[PDB]
Amino acid sequence: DVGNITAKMPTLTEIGGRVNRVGFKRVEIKGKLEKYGFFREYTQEQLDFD
Amino acid sequence: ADTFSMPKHYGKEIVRLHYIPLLDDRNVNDQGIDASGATIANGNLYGSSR
Repeated sequence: DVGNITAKMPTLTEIGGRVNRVGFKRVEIKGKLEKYGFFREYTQEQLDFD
Repeated sequence: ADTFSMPKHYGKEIVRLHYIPLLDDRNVNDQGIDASGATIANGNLYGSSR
């Protein structure tokens, strides 16, 4: 918005002083891990007689 | 008797063939032609009667 930006501009005067301070920040990003698996069974007769 | 061995991939059952020689009472068929034509019932020569 033009009006808001114009109203919140960091104007400076002749005297100076502590008039326009700023600050910064940082954030975190996370991950994950997991395990999967599966199995099967059979008998010897199935292998030998098929 | 002498033991006989089976192969692997052929199941759990066995089979064999018997050939039933000609002049036997078990040789029942419909291929009997008499000495003067005139097709008949028994396909074997006088069966096994003695």
